[PDB]
Amino acid sequence: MDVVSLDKPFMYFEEIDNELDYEPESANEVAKKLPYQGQLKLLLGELFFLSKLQRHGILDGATVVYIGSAPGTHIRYLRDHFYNLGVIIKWMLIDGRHHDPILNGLRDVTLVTRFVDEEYLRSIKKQLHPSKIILISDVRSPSTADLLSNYALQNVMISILNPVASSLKWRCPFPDQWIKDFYIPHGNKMLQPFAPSYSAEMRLLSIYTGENMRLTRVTKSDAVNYEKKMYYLNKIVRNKVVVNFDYPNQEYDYFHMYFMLRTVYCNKTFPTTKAKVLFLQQSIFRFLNIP
Amino acid sequence: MDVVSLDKPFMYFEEIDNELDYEPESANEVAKKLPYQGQLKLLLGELFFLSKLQRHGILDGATVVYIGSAPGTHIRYLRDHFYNLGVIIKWMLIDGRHHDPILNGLRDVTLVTRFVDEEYLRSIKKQLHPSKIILISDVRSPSTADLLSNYALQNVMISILNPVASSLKWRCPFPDQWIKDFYIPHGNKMLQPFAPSYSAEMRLLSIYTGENMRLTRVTKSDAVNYEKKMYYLNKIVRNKVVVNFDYPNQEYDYFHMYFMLRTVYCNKTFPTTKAKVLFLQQSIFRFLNIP
Ligand SMILES: Nc1ncnc2c1ncn2[C@@H]1O[C@H](CSCC[C@H](N)C(=O)O)[C@@H](O)[C@H]1O
Ligand SMILES: Nc1ncnc2c1ncn2[C@@H]1O[C@H](CSCC[C@H](N)C(=O)O)[C@@H](O)[C@H]1O
Repeated sequence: MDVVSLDKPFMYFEEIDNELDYEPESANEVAKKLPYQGQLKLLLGELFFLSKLQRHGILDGATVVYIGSAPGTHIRYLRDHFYNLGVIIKWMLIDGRHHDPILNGLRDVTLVTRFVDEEYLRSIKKQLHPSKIILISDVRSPSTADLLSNYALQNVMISILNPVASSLKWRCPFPDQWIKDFYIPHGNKMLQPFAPSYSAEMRLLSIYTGENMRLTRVTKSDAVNYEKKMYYLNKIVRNKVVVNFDYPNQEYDYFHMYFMLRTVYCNKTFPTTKAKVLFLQQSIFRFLNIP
Repeated sequence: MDVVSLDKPFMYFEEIDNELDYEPESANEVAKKLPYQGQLKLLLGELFFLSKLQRHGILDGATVVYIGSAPGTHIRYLRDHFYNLGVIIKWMLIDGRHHDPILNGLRDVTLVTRFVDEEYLRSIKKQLHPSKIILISDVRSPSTADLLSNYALQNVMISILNPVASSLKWRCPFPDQWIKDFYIPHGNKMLQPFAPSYSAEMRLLSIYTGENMRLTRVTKSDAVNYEKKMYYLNKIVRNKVVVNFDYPNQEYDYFHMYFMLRTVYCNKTFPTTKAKVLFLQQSIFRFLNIP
């Protein structure tokens, strides 16, 4: 067995303290080991992001504009969690595909079947006015050309919507498929437990202060670094059994999930963080029908 | 006579401490009172900007890419000034129009007759590599649509060229002709002595640290402020005779010119700042054939 003792898991990209040469054969390896693993991946990251905003007092009264939301099964859980905590939020889910019917019939949630373009972004901005907007983007085109186009759309979402905070999908294109350097918004590069086995995708979390928008350039050399750090995390780290983690499941991803879930607020009072987490995880797995 | 005592002139937009309702009749007022006033306006601002970079140690060894440089008569003075100070700089002047023949025959200055597009920007970036670039932009299309397009080109100049510093033309569109909010790079809004009588144009000066690029949003309310502050400066301030300014010409623009020129480095040693400034001004006026 692949055992180890860890104090904490890597929460952000910057924390990854080692790298490995990406082995292209890894793309043939089993990408997922849990049913509905993708909805779980999204649910944990968005619960993490939103709980943070609540902590900063910027969630209540906001309209959450989620682009690339369909099917959105896991979003039903997110909505219920904050709704039951008393937080007042309007959800606007936009995708060209249809949403899971469990999302219908909620006065606080608007479903839109539209592929967004800059022009459409302008109209919903005028229509949302004057509510404070929190943007969550998970749009999908993929080629380096596809990626760049997605990142270009995400930056236009921020400039037109002018959100108070944002969570953006972020996967650096492969250095060997580099087209040109580009800019992404400045934010925390949140690592994702239950991401596919060899995925180099993270979520870019930003909170907007003042009327400024800080961007950061991404070069091919950055692309090489992303690839090696993420490869090391996926191949080595995520395959560890954290033996000093006293929890029903000790695999790295559960240890990592524990640290995100410990930041989530509940109405129920627990004697320990472990009890709250086991509770939230049990709850999340039951909702998603994950054994 | 319109007299006053001033400690210093307004050097930056932010310093303007008063406003006035813009009177559209001002557009019919004499815009210039000096021959070649526009070359003088540009020369002082660029001497100011470049001397700053020299002071920060980022001028020497840089390639200055000036887009919208033609005719560029005043640029001959700038080039000579730094060349004679021993600073090593390459100049690359690009415009679709032709440059003043006084700019030919200098091994350190390359003249290009081309209207720049993003694609062309990419090629010169690859060709300049690996020199450090200092961008100066004075491109001209004007409608609010024209302005926006110019500002859009200027931001693309920064992302492709990735300069260590930049001076960009900046005039906020009129609030009553607003089209949409947009972003300009963050920088100092340098005020311009000898700008046309009622011009609201300033120069945006930025120095790029790290791999970050900070932008700032400009809204219609900002547009109203720009208009009123600049109108107050033009109508009231620039029409003052600074009587406590012991200098051959006491008009505000000369008082303002004095503060920019006092920051310029010379080989010659002077007993006072006043002597250096009178010298630089005499020199500048003789070069431009201004009486
Ligand atoms: N321009 C656009 N506007 C809206 N959705 C878009 C888009 N282009 C792509 N997308 C959407 O991006 C999605 C990526 S998969 C997203 C899954 C979703 N985040 C979840 O909660 O289940 C697809 O459903 C796709 O239609
Ligand atoms: N795409 C582009 N590339 C190059 N120059 C451009 C441009 N579009 C406009 N311009 C130029 O912008 C200039 C504005 S007037 C500039 C005067 C100049 N700064 C001086 O030193 O004298 C014009 O000469 C015009 O041709």
